[PDB]
Amino acid sequence: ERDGLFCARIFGPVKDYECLCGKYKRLKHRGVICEKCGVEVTQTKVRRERM
Amino acid sequence: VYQGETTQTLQDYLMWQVELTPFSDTDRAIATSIVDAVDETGYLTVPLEDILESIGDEEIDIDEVEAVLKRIQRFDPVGVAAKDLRDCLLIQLSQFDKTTPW
Amino acid sequence: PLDGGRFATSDLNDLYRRVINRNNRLKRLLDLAAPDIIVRNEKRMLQEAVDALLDNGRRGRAITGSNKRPLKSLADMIKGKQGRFRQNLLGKRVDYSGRSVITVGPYLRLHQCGLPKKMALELFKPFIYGKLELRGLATTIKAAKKMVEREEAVVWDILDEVIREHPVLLNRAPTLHRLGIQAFEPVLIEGKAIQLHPLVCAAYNADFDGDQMAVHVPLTLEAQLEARALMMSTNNILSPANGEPIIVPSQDVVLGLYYMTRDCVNAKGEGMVLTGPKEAERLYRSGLASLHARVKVRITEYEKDANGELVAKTSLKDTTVGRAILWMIVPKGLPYSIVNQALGKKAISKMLNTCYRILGLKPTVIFADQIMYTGFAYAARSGASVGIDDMVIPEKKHEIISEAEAEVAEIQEQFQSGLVTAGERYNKVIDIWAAANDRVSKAMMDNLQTETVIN
Amino acid sequence: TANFREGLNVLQYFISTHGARKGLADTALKTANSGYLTRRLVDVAQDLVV
Amino acid sequence: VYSYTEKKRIRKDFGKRPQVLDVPYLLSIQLDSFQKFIEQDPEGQYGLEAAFRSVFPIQSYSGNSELQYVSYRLGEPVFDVQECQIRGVTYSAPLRVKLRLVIYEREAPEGTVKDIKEQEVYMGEIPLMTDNGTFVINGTERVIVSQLHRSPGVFFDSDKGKTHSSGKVLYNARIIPYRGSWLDFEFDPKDNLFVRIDRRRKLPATIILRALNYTTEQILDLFFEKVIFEIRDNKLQMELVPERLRGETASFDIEANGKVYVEKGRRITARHIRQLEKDDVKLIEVPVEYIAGKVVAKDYIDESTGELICAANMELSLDLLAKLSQSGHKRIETLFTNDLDHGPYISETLRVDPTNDRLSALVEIYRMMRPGEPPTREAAESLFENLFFSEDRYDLSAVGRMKFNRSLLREEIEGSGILSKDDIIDVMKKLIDIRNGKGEVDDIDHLGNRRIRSVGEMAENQFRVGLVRVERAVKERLSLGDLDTLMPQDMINAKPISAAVKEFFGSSQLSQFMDQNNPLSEITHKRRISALGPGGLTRERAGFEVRDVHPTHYGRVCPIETPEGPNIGLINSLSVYAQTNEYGFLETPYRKVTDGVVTDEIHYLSAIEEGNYVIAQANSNLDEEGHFVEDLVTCRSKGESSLFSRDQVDYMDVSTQQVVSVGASLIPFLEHDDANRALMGANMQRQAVPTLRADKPLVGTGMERAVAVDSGVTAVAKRGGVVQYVDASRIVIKVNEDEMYPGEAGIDIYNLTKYTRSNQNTCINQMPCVSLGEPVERGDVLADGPSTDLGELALGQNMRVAFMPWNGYNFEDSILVSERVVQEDRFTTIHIQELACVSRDTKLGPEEITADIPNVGEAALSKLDESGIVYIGAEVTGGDILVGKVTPKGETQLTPEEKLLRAIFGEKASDVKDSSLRVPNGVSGTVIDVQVFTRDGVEKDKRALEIEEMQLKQAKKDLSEELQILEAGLFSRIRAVLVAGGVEAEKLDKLPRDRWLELGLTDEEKQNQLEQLAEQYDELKHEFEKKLEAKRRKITQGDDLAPGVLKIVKVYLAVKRRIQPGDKMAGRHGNKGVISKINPIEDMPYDENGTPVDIVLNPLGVPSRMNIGQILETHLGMAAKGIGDKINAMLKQQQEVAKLREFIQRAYDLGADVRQKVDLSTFSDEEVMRLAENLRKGMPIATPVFDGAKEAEIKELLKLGDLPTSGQIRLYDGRTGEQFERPVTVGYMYMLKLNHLVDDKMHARSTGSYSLVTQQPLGGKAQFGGQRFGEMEVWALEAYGAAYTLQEMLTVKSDDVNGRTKMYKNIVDGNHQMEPGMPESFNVLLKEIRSLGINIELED
DNA sequence: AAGAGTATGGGTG
DNA sequence: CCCATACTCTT
Ligand SMILES: [Mg+2]
Ligand SMILES: [Zn+2]
Repeated sequence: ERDGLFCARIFGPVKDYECLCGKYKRLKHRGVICEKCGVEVTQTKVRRERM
Repeated sequence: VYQGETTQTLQDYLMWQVELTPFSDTDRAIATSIVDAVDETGYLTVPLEDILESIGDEEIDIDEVEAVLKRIQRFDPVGVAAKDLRDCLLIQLSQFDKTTPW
Repeated sequence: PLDGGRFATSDLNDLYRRVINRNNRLKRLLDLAAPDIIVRNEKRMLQEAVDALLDNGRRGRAITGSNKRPLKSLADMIKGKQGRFRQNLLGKRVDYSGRSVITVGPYLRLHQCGLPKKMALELFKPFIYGKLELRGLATTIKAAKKMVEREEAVVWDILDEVIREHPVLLNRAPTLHRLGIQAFEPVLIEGKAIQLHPLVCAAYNADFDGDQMAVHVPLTLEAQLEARALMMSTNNILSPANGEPIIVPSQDVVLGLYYMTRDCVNAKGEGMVLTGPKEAERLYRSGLASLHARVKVRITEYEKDANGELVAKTSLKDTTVGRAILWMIVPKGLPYSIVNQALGKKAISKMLNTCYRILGLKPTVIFADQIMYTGFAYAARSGASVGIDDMVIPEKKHEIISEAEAEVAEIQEQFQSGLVTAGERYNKVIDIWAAANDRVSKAMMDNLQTETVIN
Repeated sequence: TANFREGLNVLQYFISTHGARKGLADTALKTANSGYLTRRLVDVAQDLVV
Repeated sequence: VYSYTEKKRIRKDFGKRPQVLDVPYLLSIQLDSFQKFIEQDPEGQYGLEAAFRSVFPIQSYSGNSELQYVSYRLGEPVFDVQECQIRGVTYSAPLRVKLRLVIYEREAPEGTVKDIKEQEVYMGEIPLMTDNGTFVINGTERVIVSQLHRSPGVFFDSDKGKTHSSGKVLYNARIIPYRGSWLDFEFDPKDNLFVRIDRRRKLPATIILRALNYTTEQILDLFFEKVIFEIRDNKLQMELVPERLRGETASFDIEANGKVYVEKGRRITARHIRQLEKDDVKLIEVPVEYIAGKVVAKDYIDESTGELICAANMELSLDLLAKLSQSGHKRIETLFTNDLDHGPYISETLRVDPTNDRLSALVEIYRMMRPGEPPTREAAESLFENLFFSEDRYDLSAVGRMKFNRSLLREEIEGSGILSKDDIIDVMKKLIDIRNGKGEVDDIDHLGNRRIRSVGEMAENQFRVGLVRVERAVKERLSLGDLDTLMPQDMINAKPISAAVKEFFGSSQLSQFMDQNNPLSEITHKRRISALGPGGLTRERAGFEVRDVHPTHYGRVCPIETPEGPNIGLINSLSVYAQTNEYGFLETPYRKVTDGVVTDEIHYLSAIEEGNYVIAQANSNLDEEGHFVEDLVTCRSKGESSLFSRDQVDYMDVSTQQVVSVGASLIPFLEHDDANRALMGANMQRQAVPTLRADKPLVGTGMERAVAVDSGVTAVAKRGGVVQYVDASRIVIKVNEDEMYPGEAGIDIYNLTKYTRSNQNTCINQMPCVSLGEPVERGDVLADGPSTDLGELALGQNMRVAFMPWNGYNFEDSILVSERVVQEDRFTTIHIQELACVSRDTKLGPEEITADIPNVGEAALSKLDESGIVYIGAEVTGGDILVGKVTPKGETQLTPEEKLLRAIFGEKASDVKDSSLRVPNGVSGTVIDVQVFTRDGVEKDKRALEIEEMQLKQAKKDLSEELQILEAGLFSRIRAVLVAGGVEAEKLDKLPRDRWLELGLTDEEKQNQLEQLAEQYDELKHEFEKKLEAKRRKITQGDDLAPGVLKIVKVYLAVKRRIQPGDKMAGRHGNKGVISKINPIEDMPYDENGTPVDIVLNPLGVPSRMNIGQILETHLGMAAKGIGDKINAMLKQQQEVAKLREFIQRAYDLGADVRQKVDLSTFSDEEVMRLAENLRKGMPIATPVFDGAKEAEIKELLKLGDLPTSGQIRLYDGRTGEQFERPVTVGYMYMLKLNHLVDDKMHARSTGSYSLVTQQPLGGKAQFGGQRFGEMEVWALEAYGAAYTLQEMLTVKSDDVNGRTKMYKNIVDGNHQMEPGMPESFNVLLKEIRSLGINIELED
């Protein structure tokens, strides 16, 4: 859920190099913030190190 | 408290095979991009031009990408990272012995 | 995640949910200009929720779940015997490790251990993959993986090649004094049990009635050299606590060496003159002389000189056949008097220590192995058994017991007459019984230790 | 007054059980106390190096 | 006289003391308890009746209506025990309870009966106990262990000067009810009493006294006596008793009635007191300073002033004496106190106590109990009333009341369940009396203070716990007035009661899965006593004294069989003859001695009663009429033993095995073994696994048959008769005519358990031990269970063993085993494993079990039938498919690539994904059984129909047997009637039976009888058709499964484990070991005849362990085998029966005045030959645990078999042929295979899966985990100095995520180097510390 | 008004 | 069970 305890906009993507809604999906879009969902396109391990 | 364990997906297995393959640095980057492009059914989901753009270096031609893709397609399982059904079937048939009846 | 599509919840997530709910309700009440009598209660509950999240149970009563069990907070994860420091940082579970039951390998050398090959195939898997790819047997990593899965005949030769000089670490819990972890060279065996050298058990405090051990594999060159040069069993011979040797024979070895180095008054082949230990061995094997026969043997012994050289002297010694046979195992540089007696545990330990102090380390290892082999062989040859008739009761036990009972009865009658008190009578009865026990023990031991023979 | 070759009667065996169980309980319970002592000894002298 | 089962093979007995009381049924403790819980009771003292009466009637606040309990009832269970085990459901019965709602009119005397409505309601299910003392919960057998807890009552104790550094002891008393609040009284180093309520803040002891409406004068009168000083114009003359002066020294010259008894400075002697008593001294002369420190009792007021002069319990002074002198108060009451006794503890506590009224005490009690809230008079009064004086919040039970009255030396036994003022007063007076050195403290570990609580009482307590909650709900729902329509059914909800009962029977601490290693395991488990559990102790806060052997354990608790480890002394075993009182206290039987004559009277005495008598030992010689041969006998009198005269004996023991338990009574020559090794052997004997073929011990104690029969693992004849049908799976007995009920076909049918999985993944299998046509009687054994041989317990095998060292292969408890042992499958075991596959329902469609998996080849589907389930009898290995299943992957958009895939290959492959059940890696076996459970309403597949048809055939056959018997009898009657008149004989014989009904006769009874017989025949046919239909309906009923579950399929695999090095073996004397080597046959030592041995054991293990029983067992087994060898040699060369019976009679006659008499003259030749055939492998022998065989008898038996008397022979080396130098002890021992198999121990790992949080390898062999490298291993590596080994162990082997990959790649490439990084756990720790609001970070 | 002593609470196994 | 701290009686 958005703004919840597991929100992808705060803590990171739940899949590698993909945003939550699905506009950007590959390595060519690395380091891009999707304007719709607000999720960055990066590795999914950032959820271990973002508070 | 049981925290859960780690599982091996198709991409984890493919990356494990990539790490133990004698690739160069550029070849390993291309292989990383290609494996990232593979979906759960084992097919490539983007054209090779997208991969070449995602590499980010202008010194690399499409033939090197093709060679790396051909090498990756011989990983286990055979036929993975194929462009379409015809390519997958041809790759699978290429590994058969010549004594097959048909 | 559980079967049936239920995610359940964790304690930390529940505490966070409680804090967030209280905070949101307090925000809404504050922005609505609610009466103070309710916002004070809401603030108190928010304080309690934050306290429970940070450290549950420290202040007041702990908040529990549905199982009447208090929830775990951040402090619970940080501290305790189940916290990060003691469970994950000061100790951890590792790869390249195994465990199983231990048996005894009597044929092994001191630096060797017996490893099952089914365990060794799993432990050394990447080494086998590399070796298969190195000699062209496999062209890809998946080919080597499939070959190892199918367990073809060539992978066993590869495994025998990859473990040739690669040490392993054996450990038995609990570890007390750093001798609970040692390094050994593996020997591949059939079965599922680990074979252990009999001379190291005392260091491990191990016995073969259900004990298990763990095995670890060093990976890098530095770790392998540390295992060979620091932790190898042939380096740990002296105790770090007091300096005494720890690889000391016990039980069967001691019994066999003691039995072979004894003398009997009238044994077969007594009173003959032999050219050397080899003639004594030939006589014993041929059945022409007894192992306990008292004979004279020509013995040549070496002594270190002032500058550090060995000088030999030859003379006739009055000894037994078994002592001359045992003399063939002793290395050069030790006196013949070290074996010309009946050898017990203390004598064997002193002999090993003398060899170490005079000659060095490698001769001591060789000597210890030879001692173990000889002791086992002659303990087997003796045929020593245990029977009900070996426990001889002294014939005077009944009369001693009767006299003690008579003394107890007379002192009891004296107490009845009133001549003594309670404590004095109790102490005197105890003393009488102790004296009777000492008399019985002395009689039994005197009867047991001697026998009569015909000259 | 009996040994193990002759054999004990019921009363003597019942008497010996007291000492047997006392020794077994002591052995079972001092293991948890020696470890605390060795832990404290290691903690106090962890960093001493030549 | 011997039974049929025993006469086949008689075991020779060396016991010499006759038996006066037979061993009782070994499972009475469970059966009696549950029967007491369940059975109807006219009185409300036990079971469900007590629970129902203790709550009902339930009355509302208004009082216009109430609910009244009438009676309860238990219905018949739906399924049987076996059916419940097959289906996996609980074996239980429904509870029907009759309630009555009564309504009362308003404005009328008392309550007018407006309307009464009676209804029978359903309360829930109650699990039932089987015939063997177990419960089937969710298809699995379970055992509820009895608890040894602290008895209710009052207990006086003290500390041993440990709390105070002065070494002064402090006393205390405690009142423990069955349910309620604790009440404690205690002393302090200042001789002041204090009262504690439920372990809370300390209070002065007079608060409770003031809370009971007591004035200070009354308190002083209760706890002190009176001394009268009178103003008599002679300096306050006093009325004195001489005994009062004892224990004091004269303050001045003691002269009375013109006689100077004592002088100043002289202590008063006993002679002076006697002289005072003789002279009857009443008046004394004392100075006015004699009341300098004396304490006045009551209150004196001057009538003129009208004001109080001195308060109660105050020390007087000279000025106060002058004040009372001028007022003319010729009566002053002081308190008689001393230093030796009569302490002022009550007065000093009263002075220290702050409150001096009746209302403030309640306020203080309320504040202490409930702080943080303002007090209230009504609240405090209600709290005090409900604390100890309410029947709904405090119950001192019947045993509690009995103990309370016993401890206070009362005369009555019965009483109320709540405390009273007099009870507290008596407790306080007793505590003060203890303080004054006039009594003794109690012993907590005494078995008269510890009580036994069994399953029935616990079930009753849980049922009452549920019932009070239901009562609260009913009272809350009864406030609304709708009595015109409401019914009791809508008022009570059965959910809480059923939930509580299920919780108790499924997840209690004392409810466990039954141990099913062998019959001895089950017997031991069902007779276990625990000090733990709810209301018991904890293994870390127990103490040494509770773990000790107490003198009162004699004959009640086994002093040997206890676990070793944390739970030593807390888990106990019941002794053989032990029972319990009606109050729950252990008692043991004794024989009554009258005038020096021992009789057959048996009295069961408890621990309290036992200590008041002189009880003789069972090792006491007796005459023929029951006279002690000696004059001084050894006896226990008051917790200690000594010699006593013949006329002082009160009781004697009934047996020499009274002290030990069932497990310890199975060890032969136990009196020659040390207690530690006896404990080890008793523990190890109940973890042996059954083998392929059972073998009787050949050296036993005589308890094997009792354990085998009372365990319930065998088939025992319910009635006598003849074996009509025998088969490997069923037995049919034709009952005797004198044991048959009217109007029945007398047959018994026994269906045997074949190859069934146990709770420990072992095999349960029964085999018949009877032949077709032989007679049987009630109680005979028809089929042997696991580890049973002709009705005797058989846990191991007989092995030929030598005691010698063999080349270091038996070093430090190792065992050398011959190859012939392996070749004969003597220690091979069967193990059965279960696997399950569940098909559920998803949102995208339901999962299907099918054989059409699109992505697998034809070879992998060869072993599956048409329904997708593996065949019975298939050999499977790791990775094979057991049940085929597919999961709906869901609809998609069907892009042209997916359309191409569907068109080319198919549509099935594109809609489902494989989710089959497969054999786990490292597992193999044979498929022996498949079970299919289907939800009601779902169509069954062909496999389920086949299973149901097979299940129906058996029931049809069972009914057909009885139907055939009955119809044969009826047609015999028909033929008998028809022959009498119009006889056809041969012509009638030619016609079939059915045609006989058509034939008729005249209008006499010759036709009415035939009509009656035809009607009976039709009725029989209809009855049996109805029975068959009922059985079919029960069989075809659907299964109720979990929500969202469609089907379940269970597969059973069977494997055989052989013996191999690394397996653990043991004997019965605590001699365990591990196999080190399997030796070829020609390497073993052998004797003059060329016979080798099976096992070689190290003699060095005997002398230090002091377990000498094994040597004697070896000698006696050698002798028994010799006798068997003589019998076998006689049988081989066919000889006369006369010689055989002569030799067997000689063998049975051996011994010195043994109590067993066997006479073969009453045996027929066939019986003698059968017995001789059963004795050709050795004659079995029994030696009781303290009445066994002597060495002389063993030597005589050796001489009878022509064997050396020493028990030692000459052996030869198998490898060289040379004779060993000394004789070796060779004989036969009983060996066991323990459930510690090296197949289950060996485990290794290279790499695998890791935890999600810590990123470290998992733990356990099931998870393919790694080994833990703890702090001690780190210390060892630090002491070695191996820094690189430690760093490699810490980073690239556990939780350095990049380092693991780099290390693996380098190892494969042939480069042995590492690049360590930061462990992930340190990052986790940093994040966790930051989440606490603390800034921790790395520098530079 | 200091000073020695006692009841209460925390951390340890 | 052992050590540190707030409250109580004594010189
Ligand atoms: Mg051991
Ligand atoms: Zn997006």
